[PDB]
Amino acid sequence: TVKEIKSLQNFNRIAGVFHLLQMLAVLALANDFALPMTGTYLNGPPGTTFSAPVVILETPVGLAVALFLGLSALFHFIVSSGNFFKRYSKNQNIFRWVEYSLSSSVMIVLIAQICGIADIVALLAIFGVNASMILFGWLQEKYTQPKDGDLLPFWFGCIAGIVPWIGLLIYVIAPGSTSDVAVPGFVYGIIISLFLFFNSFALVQYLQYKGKGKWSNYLRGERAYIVLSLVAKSALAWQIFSGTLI
Amino acid sequence: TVKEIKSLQNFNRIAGVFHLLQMLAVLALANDFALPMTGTYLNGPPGTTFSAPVVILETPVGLAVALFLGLSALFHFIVSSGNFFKRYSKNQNIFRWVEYSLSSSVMIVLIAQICGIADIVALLAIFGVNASMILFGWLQEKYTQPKDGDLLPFWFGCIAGIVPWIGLLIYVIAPGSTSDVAVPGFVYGIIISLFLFFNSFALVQYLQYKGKGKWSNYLRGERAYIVLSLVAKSALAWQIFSGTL
Ligand SMILES: *C/C=C(C)/C=C/C=C(C)/C=C/C1=C(C)CCCC1(C)C
Ligand SMILES: *C/C=C(C)/C=C/C=C(C)/C=C/C1=C(C)CCCC1(C)C
Ligand SMILES: CCCCCCCCCCCCCCCC(=O)O
Ligand SMILES: CCCCCCCCCCCCCCCC(=O)O
Repeated sequence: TVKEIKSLQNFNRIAGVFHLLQMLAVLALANDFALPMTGTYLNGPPGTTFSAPVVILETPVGLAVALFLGLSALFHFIVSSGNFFKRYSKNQNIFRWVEYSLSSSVMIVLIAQICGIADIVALLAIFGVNASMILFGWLQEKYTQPKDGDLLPFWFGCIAGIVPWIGLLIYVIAPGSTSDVAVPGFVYGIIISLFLFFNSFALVQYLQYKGKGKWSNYLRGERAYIVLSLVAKSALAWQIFSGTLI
Repeated sequence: TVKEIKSLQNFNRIAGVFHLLQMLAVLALANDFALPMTGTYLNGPPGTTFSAPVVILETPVGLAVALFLGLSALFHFIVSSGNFFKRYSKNQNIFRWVEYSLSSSVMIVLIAQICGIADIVALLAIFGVNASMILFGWLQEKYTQPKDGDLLPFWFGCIAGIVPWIGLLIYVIAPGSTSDVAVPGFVYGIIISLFLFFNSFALVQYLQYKGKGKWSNYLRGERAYIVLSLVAKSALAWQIFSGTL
C-alpha cells in the first residue's frame, strides 16, 4: 500500500539519522589507526626474484568506517523524499544496489586488512568481486519476478559473493603458517558476525523472490533490508572501534 | 540457417583440434617452470607486524597453459554434436560462457603471476571477478535481445572485467618502486596483446547486440568468438612458452 510507502519515507529518514549519529561519533572519538596496502614487485624474471614489500597506500580506519556509515546516511536521506516509490510509479530498488555496491565493498575491504590482507591487488579485486555480487542481485530484481526464472542472477551473486570470504578463511586458517600466526579474538567475532549478516542479506532476497506468504509483500523485504544495513554496519563499526583499542 | 549451423559443427570440431594440437605440443616441450602463490599472515593484531611470506602453492605453468587450451578443446568437441543448435531451432551460447568462465580465468591468473602477483587471495579474487565478467555477459544473452535494455549486464561485465587489468597496471607501473624493480619486455608484450584480445571479445558482444547490419547475423558473432578464443589463447600460450622456456 501507499500508506506503507509513506511509513518507509519516515523509516529511511530515521535509519539515516542513526547512521549519521554513529558516523559523527566515530569521527569524534576514533584514533589515527591505519592499515597498509602493499605491492611486492619483481626484481627480474617471474619465477626468480621479488623486491621487498613497499607500502603503496594506508587506510585511515576511522575515516573508512565513517565512510560506509556516511554512504548509508546519505542514501537514506535521498530516499526519504519518496524517490524510491517514484521509481516504482514487484518494486525494484536501485538506490539500495548502488548504496550496497559502495558500502559493502568498503567494509569487506576493511575486514580483509584486519585479517592481514595487505596486498593492494587483493583488496582491489575483493572490492570488485563484492561489487559484482551486489550487481548480480540488482540484475535478479531487474529482470525477474518472484518465479523460477530468478535463480541464475541470484546464484551468480552467491558465487561472486562467497569468494572474498574464502580469501579471509585462508588467512584465518593460514595454510602456510609456521606457528607464529595469531588471529585476535575480536577478529574472529568480526568475521563470524559479518558473515552471518551477509548470509541474511542473501536470505532476504531469496525469500522475497521465493514468495513465502509473509514475504509476498515486497515492502516487508525492503524494511528488512534497511534494518540489516543499519545493524550490520553498526555491528562492524563498533567492533572495529573496540578492537582498534584492544 | 541450419546449413550454417552444420558448418559451425565442423568449425568447432576444427577449432577444438587446433586447441588440442597446441595443447599436446606444450605438454611435449614445456619446462617444469612454476610460479608461487603466497600468504603474508599477521603475527598479531592488525597494526602490529607480519610473518614472513610463505609459498602455499606453486603453479606448474606448462600445465596451466595446457589447461586453458584443453578446456577449449573439450568444449568445442562437446558442442560439435549439435547441442547448441537448439537455440536457433539473437540466440544464446552457455557452452561459451561456461568455457570462458574457466579458461579465461586460468589465463588471467597466469598473467598476474607473470607480473609478480603472488598473493593467494589476490589471485583467488582476480579469478572470481573475471568469472563475474563472463557471468554478466551470460545474463546479457539470457534476458535481453537487440534493444536498449541489453546494455546493463554488458556494462556490469565491463566493470568487473577491467578490475584485473587495473591490478596488473599497478604492478607494471610499480608506484612504490625503489629503482631495483624491473619487468621483462616479453611481459609488456603479453599484457598489451591479450588486453586487446579481451577488448575485442566485448567489441563482438556489443556489435552483435547493438545490431550492426553485418553483425545482425548472430552466427557471424559466433564465428568471431571461435576465432578469438583460438587466437587469444594461442597468442598467450606461445608468448608464455617463449618466455618461460
Ligand atoms: C551496509 C550494507 C551491507 C553490508 C549490504 C550487504 C549486502 C549483501 C551482503 C547482499 C548480498 C546478496 C547476495 C549474497 C545474493 C545476491 C543478492 C544480494 C545482493 C542481496
Ligand atoms: C579464452 C577466452 C577468453 C579470453 C574470453 C574472454 C571474455 C571476455 C573478456 C568477455 C568480456 C565481457 C565484457 C567485458 C562485458 C560483459 C560481457 C562480456 C562477458 C562479453
Ligand atoms: C550510479 C553510481 C555512480 C557512483 C556515484 C553515485 C552517487 C549516488 C547517486 C544516487 C543514485 C540513486 C539512484 C538513482 C537512480 C537513477 O539513476 O535514475
Ligand atoms: C590440422 C588441419 C585441419 C584439421 C581438419 C579437421 C576436420 C574436422 C571436420 C570434419 C569434416 C567432416 C564433416 C562431416 C560433414 C561435412 O563435411 O559436411
